[PDB]
Amino acid sequence: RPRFSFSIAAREGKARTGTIEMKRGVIRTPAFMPVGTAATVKALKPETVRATGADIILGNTYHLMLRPGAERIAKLGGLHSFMGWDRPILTDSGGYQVMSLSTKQSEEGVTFKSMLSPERSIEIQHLLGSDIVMAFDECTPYPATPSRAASSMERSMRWAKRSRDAFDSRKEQAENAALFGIQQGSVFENLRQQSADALAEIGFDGYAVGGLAVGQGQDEMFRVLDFSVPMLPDDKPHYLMGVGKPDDIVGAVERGIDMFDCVLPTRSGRNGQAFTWDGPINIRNARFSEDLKPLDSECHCAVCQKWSRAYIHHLIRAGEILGAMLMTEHNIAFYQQLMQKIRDSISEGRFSQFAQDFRARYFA
Amino acid sequence: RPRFSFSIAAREGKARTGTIEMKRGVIRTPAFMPVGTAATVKALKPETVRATGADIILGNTYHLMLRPGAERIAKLGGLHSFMGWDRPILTDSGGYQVMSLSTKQSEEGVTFKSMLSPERSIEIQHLLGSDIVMAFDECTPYPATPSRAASSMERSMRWAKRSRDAFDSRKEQAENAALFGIQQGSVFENLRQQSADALAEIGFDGYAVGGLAVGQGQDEMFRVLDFSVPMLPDDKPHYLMGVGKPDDIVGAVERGIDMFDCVLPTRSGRNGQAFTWDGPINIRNARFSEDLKPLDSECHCAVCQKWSRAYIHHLIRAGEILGAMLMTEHNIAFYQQLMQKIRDSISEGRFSQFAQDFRARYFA
Ligand SMILES: NCc1c[nH]c2nc(N)[nH]c(=O)c12
Ligand SMILES: NCc1c[nH]c2nc(N)[nH]c(=O)c12
Ligand SMILES: [Zn+2]
Ligand SMILES: [Zn+2]
Repeated sequence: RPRFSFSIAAREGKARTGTIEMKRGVIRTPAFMPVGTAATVKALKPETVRATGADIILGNTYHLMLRPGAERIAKLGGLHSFMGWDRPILTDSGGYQVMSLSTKQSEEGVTFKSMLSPERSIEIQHLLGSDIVMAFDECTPYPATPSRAASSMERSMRWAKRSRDAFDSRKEQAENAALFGIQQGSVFENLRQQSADALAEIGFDGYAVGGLAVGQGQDEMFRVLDFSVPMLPDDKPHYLMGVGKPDDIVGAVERGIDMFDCVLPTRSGRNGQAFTWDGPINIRNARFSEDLKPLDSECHCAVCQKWSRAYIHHLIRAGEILGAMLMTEHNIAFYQQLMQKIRDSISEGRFSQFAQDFRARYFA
Repeated sequence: RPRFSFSIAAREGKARTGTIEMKRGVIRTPAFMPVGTAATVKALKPETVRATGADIILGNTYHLMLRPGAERIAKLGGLHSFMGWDRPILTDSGGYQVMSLSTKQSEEGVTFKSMLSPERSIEIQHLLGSDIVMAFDECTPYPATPSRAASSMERSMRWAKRSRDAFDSRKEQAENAALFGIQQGSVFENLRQQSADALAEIGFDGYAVGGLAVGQGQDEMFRVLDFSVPMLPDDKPHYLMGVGKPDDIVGAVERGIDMFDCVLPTRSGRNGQAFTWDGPINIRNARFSEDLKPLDSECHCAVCQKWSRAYIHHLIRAGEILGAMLMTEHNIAFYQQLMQKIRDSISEGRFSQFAQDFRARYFA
């Protein structure tokens, strides 16, 4: 199988749909990656994650390097075997969570309490047996001074080269996995340009848009995507990290994004929030106490085929694990169905109408 | 289909194996009933409960009557449709949990804060659409004075008649469900005899042994079963409520018990305890951190087919829901496999050897 082969099947405006072929499977783009925090997509067996339509999941370097530990997972056969997901896994580099969850920053890297460097990040992702390795970056806090944004980005660009070289010098990794670079630059077009320039110069299999969804509202996120995604190599996937709500996803695909990860469907699922085509609902609301309809009237997921709002309402209010299970399965299924609808509509050259139709109904 | 038809296929000593045919399915005996507290077997989809081999599950009158409420569940189509379990459900009467979880006792019944009477218990079980209805009883605290034990039992026997009559006067219920009487009498052979006498006189589809596992160690529980189960009608099922550990189950079947319910496999599963043929293990123990073997080397369950001790160790220590899910599925599967082994061995007239072999290995 191919290491990493991205093919664009169809375009509409800035939107693209296609496939990333990897050794462990095909990723249909635009893709949503369920996040699997500590070697589990919370409340779901991998077979259920797969059943919802996920082609790839996200693993966290930061969390796994602490618990159970990267050497330990490698000893146990790698993350795929450990958690029983045999399809592609993208691992974040730790760059974001080390600052958000732990800290002393330096040129060599970051030292913390719960040294993570580009090299060590790559190595850990190696030990995990990640299929898509993220370069180790610094997710510039928002907002930030232009000079601040610029030296922050420039360090990440230096760390991107280091990541590239560390990755390349590990033959197994280089032959079997992919490496993505992460664009930073905050909300600054010139810094974003600079960063894309550096990344493209170094060369990556894919390019993420880092440092968004970190304080910027949707309007501002979209404005930054409007100029930032065109700076990335067209012929490589574009990954918007940590985004987002269904409408964030639709608008980002309209701006050229091919890949997404977000904790929202899993986390808000556990918290009672179900996504529906008519917008989110909070299943704990007393209005659902005797509602026999499924979470979503159109959803094809197993939850919606079998259980009512009323039942899931009861479960979540009772703090029952099955409630978290069913809410999560539905929300991830919903997200996957959204992605499918997105892919099909771009394929068919009716994505613009879809986005419009989606938005009308979702916000109504 | 039959309302309630119990057939004994094979005997060995006091042990029996056979089948209870009901409208919603066949129950193979000796049977273990997973407990489904608030309309869910914790951490398991009903399809998974079924996959483990459960033929019937237990529902709680007390919990459901408070949340979401019996009228409400009936309005929503009954407990089976609500929770998506279409096979038999045995509902406890509330007699035990009203005292243990809530209280003022009287002849008419019990009034509490979180009036439950025999009639109201039956009615609620009716609204739930229970297949096996338990008479409303009083689970005599242990230990207790003989006079105390005796008036407690005598009230339950009066409540048993009331339960019988309430059940019978509801034609739908009488035609489609079964009613079990509950023997009390504490640890007193004469009171147990009295109680069996009263129950048999009233007449039930099945007879439970109530008031055990409530302070009595195994030796004492077994001593009480030694004289109490022979007092029950042979031709009806014998249900030991709230029991128990695998070895409790084996010894109780050796004493004539046909049915069991216990929260142990689910609750201790969530708590890190896995049952294995070599005894329970606490998967949180550091010794399992790199153990690639399944929870149990012989277990046929899906968990043991796919995930290692090491992984489940990690999940449970991380407080991950999937950990609770996999631990529970395995433990319920284990219990079901135990019951199957019990049934097969009685069928084959090698149950005595099995019990011996089971015990040797389990306690070793
Ligand atoms: N939303 C921004 C973001 C999410 N995850 C991230 N991971 C990394 N390494 N860098 C980033 O900027 C981000
Ligand atoms: N272990 C005793 C027991 C468990 N569940 C019970 N439910 C009822 N109604 N009565 C009882 O005595 C018991
Ligand atoms: Zn659904
Ligand atoms: Zn197992």
